[PDB]
Amino acid sequence: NKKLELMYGSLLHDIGKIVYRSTHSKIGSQFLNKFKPFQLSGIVDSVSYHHYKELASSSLLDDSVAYITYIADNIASGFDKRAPLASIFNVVNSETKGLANYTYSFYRYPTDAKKEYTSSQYAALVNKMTDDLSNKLKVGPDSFSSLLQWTESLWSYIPSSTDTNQVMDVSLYDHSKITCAIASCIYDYLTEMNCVNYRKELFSPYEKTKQFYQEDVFLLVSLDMSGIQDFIYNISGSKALKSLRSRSFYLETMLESLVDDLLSDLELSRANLLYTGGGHAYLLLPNTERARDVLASFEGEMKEWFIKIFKTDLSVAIAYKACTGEDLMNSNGTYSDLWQTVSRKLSDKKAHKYSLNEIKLFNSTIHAGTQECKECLRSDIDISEDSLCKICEGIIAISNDLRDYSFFVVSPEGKVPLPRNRYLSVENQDGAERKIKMNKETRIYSKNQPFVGKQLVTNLWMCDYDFSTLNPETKKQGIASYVNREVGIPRLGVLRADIDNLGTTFIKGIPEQYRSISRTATLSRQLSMFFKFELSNILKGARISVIYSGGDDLFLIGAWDDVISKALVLRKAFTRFSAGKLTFSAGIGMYPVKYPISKMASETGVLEDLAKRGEKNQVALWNDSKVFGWSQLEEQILKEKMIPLQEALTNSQEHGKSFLYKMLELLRNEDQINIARLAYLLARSSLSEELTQSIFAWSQNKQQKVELITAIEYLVYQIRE
Amino acid sequence: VVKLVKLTFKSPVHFGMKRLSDSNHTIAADTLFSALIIEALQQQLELSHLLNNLVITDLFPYNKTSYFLPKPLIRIEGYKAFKKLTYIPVENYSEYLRGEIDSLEASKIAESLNLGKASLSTKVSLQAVDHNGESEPYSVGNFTFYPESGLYFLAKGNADTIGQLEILMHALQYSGIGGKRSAGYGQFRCTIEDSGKFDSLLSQTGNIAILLSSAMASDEELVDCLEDARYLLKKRTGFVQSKTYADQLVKKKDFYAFSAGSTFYQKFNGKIFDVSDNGRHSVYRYAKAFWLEGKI
Amino acid sequence: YSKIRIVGKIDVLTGLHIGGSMIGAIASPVVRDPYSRLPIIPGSSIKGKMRSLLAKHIGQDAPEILRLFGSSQKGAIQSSRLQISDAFFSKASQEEFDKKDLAYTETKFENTISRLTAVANPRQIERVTRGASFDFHIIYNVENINEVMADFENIKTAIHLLENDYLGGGGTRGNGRIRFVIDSIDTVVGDFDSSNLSIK
Ligand SMILES: Nc1ncnc2c1ncn2[C@@H]1O[C@H](COP(=O)(O)OP(=O)(O)NP(=O)(O)O)[C@@H](O)[C@H]1O
Ligand SMILES: [Mg+2]
Repeated sequence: NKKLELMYGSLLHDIGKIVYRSTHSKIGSQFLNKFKPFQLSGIVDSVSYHHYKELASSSLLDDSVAYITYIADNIASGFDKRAPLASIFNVVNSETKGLANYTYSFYRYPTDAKKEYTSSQYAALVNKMTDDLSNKLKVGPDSFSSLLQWTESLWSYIPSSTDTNQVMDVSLYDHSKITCAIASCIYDYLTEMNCVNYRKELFSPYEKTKQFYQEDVFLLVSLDMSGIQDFIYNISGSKALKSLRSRSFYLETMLESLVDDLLSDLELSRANLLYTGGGHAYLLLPNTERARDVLASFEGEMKEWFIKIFKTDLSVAIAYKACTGEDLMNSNGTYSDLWQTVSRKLSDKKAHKYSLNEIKLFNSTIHAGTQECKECLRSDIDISEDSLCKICEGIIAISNDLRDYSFFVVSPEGKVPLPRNRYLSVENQDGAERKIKMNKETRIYSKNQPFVGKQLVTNLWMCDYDFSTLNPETKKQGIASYVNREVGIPRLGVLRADIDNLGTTFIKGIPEQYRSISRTATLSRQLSMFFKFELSNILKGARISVIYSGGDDLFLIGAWDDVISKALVLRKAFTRFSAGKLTFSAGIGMYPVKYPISKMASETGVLEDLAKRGEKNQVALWNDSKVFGWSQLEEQILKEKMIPLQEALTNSQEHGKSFLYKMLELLRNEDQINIARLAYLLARSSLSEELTQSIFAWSQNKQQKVELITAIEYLVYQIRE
Repeated sequence: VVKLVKLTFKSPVHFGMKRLSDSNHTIAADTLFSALIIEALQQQLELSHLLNNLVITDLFPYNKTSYFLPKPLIRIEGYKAFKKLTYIPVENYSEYLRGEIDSLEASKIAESLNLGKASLSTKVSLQAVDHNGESEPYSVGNFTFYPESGLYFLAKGNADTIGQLEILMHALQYSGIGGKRSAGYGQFRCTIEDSGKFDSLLSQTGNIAILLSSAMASDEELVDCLEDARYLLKKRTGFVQSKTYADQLVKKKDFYAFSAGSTFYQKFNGKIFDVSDNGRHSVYRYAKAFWLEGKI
Repeated sequence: YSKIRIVGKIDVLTGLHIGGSMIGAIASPVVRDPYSRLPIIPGSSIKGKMRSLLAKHIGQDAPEILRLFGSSQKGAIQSSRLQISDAFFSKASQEEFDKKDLAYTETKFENTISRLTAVANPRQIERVTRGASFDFHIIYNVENINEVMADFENIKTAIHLLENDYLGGGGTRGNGRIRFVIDSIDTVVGDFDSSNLSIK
């Protein structure tokens, strides 16, 4: 209908920028008119007249969606063509760390060098867009999600504004998506207000445009899942690892389904979903009475569903706050206050999480329930002979399929329950097509597939790196193939990492002058893509299985040396991608292969908690005594001490592990006399003079003796038979 | 007659959560009341006093310096420090209610809690080994309290009920509380006396009322109490611990009770809830409400 | 209902390694109090060892064993009469070890000569040092007065066996010899008389 044309135009209003850099509206209209499906009047008028000057001279019908697109572009925004895309982290924490100059080259990292996008690259993007629009993409109510995915895949690193005076953090994709969301919200609001003539109250009086900016027409709606971390670890060891890989992903996919259901009830696309983090989903909705009724009905339905399925184990609380165009444009400094109000309402919803009838139904149990499942420990639901609940069995069955296949299907029949009387399952492309054909209105989520072309498919980033699955034999072995080492101690390293002060970074990392929906959405997208896609890129050849990777939390089990090395590499790549600014603290633990997964997870979590304690950006390696900085562990231990010791031990034909263990005993004795005995041992050792002096100096001083002990332990672990 | 009962635990205690491996610092009022009922059954004391005139409070940490109360669920204007914060000393309770406590003070209070150290003992069963089998490992969580720290609870009741409580607690010192009792856990010594500080604190009138025990209102008073209420519906459940209930161990009916520290603008008198179905005797789940008034 | 308190000491005649890490260090550290770090004897270990020894003596499915050490069988739910608390490193022994500056636990180096390659695999097992005394506290529950004499005779037999059979650890290789000293036997709860009752 008209809304579909408006969304297509708003998402493509600045498509003229790409062809112009290879104006923003005069050429975009011609480019879209080149393609017949996009030649619709609603789309081309929206593209051509989204600028104020063109709208002034536009010969419209006073009810065209062009005015809505123009005002949406004005709200979203509120001249070197070769200017690159500046990284969001340039302004993030600019008050403390500083204002960097990192820019994206034409997943990619900001490089900090002076790069200019050549017109040849823009022309290549132009022909890519032409090929996708002319043949692959199409105009349809169900095909707009494909358009959004295509825009995300192409314009993710194209500057929204070529103007070099203002910052270029917001990409073209982010700006277009925010403009589409704002246009959809404003269209719904005007339809609710029976605004037959758009021009009268939108464009023709400038003062009335300002009033519409001051008019409360949008809704910042945050829905948060509570009980996530408990639910993931509410397991018994029997298949804990599988459940650990599944439940988190489950609580991911279910969450996505949630927002889609909401976006299905409001007839809005994924563009209105501002950003989804770990269990949180922030969306921009219209302020229509229908929108609020839909929000209330959705909240009631989802509370009922979660009470029916997970009882009090899991819950979803959704709170909304009305806002004006000024709030989204950060004028008067109310944007941060707007999100504060939204989160305050969310917390108030969390406090009174259940109603009277729901509590009474909770306490009005009929029977004891006799047998109970091992994981969920619930007897109300029917329990199978294997002592596994239906949801628990579905999660366990999902684990392997989600690890192997790539197409999640929200089908009427499937593996694990999902909100609107559907079940999530994991199949391949053919299975997804069959599920679509057998049952209509079945959602398909493609894992790590930026490819556009499937109309009923939404991309869903999820890190599923598992080195054991590369070979069928190693997949059958499981984590036991990681300790299959001909050299080195057979052990499993468990890494659990969390970003330090990420909540504060989203709250107050961005300065007031740079606060906007677009920039925060860009930051959320980059963080999610780093911890879903780039995390998988970093761990490429390592013997590591990523059990889960949320918005900030990461938990992966692999080979101990591989886990430590990839933790260091991940820290380096996080520094590169965040350009300083954000840091993360981790805990690394070494366990036997047959050590229980729950015990490894708990001990590694304790190590990570200790690493967070006091100074952040720290890794707690092995014992609690060995909490070290990232640079300290990477260079001051492995490079400074471990590698020279390895060189000496491999080169010396009269030395071996016995000398290393004697050194270790002397260093760990801590009797103030063993320094002299270590000197005597080194003197008789016939080692390198420089290395001997270095070892003696490290031993004589604290904060370096412990590092030398760590290096020796790492070396002797490495050179095990 | 309000009586503060302090418990110093000679041995580490389980106080397990839904998992045997899981260990909790404290126990709710229902667990302690079930222990008291079991003791009364053993000591052949009448249960009418406990069921009617006895109102107890969730066991709470106390250190060498201060006694700790659960964090009231009130609106606060560094929220993470408050969220991680769980227990507030008695003197700081009024300040927290007024809102004078800030994020740094909240973190300092959370660090001030020196209740004890939580560990996970690893044990085995050799029962199968004799029968041509293999040892079965398991884990028992435990919480070793620091020597000056322990768990205290306030009990309000009639003088006869207070004396019966004294006898029951004297027997429970050797019976023990929590999980894996009679297997090396739960042994404690209790001292019961009148507490001036708590007698003064309880004798307060405030706009808000804070639950000091895991409680749940009756269906008639829930409609009145639930309005404008910030609470935490904690799931209380488990298996029946008795010899005469059934030939085999049977789970109690699942119960959901307002956690300690939940704030209700209108008080409700809790009820002893029967969570026993198709059993030879009744299983009492203590949901009687111990209230502390405060101004916010 | 009567409760009989049995407080005494467990004297480590030979290094006790209950057990339950870093390279070139103790791979089997004894259980310790998580705060005080003092080695302790879990009440589970004492209860299980006594139950196994008494089961061998009686022969567990025996009614005496089930009543003494608890039973959860279908139709047979019996509260354990013997509540054996964890034995803690006694303060007197702690002072004796602080004098002369002796560690509470010794690191015993052992190895493993194989039958195939004759190579030795080394282990460093921690053992509570010989001469250490653990304060053990046990509570007996008088469910039936008529059964008290038989139950205490069974406890005496179990204690005699445990004085002859090692406590938890590799006791067949010497680690875990203990001796029981019964300091007192009192009836903390009830009117029962324990003067005639003797554990040893
Ligand atoms: N699916 C997931 N897998 C792993 N970690 C997750 C997942 N979802 C969220 N998280 C992380 O878990 C933390 C918060 O989870 P959660 O348990 O939902 O706390 P919460 O949102 O405050 N709800 P609650 O704790 O009950 O008040 C954050 O660090 C998230 O990044
Ligand atoms: Mg976090």
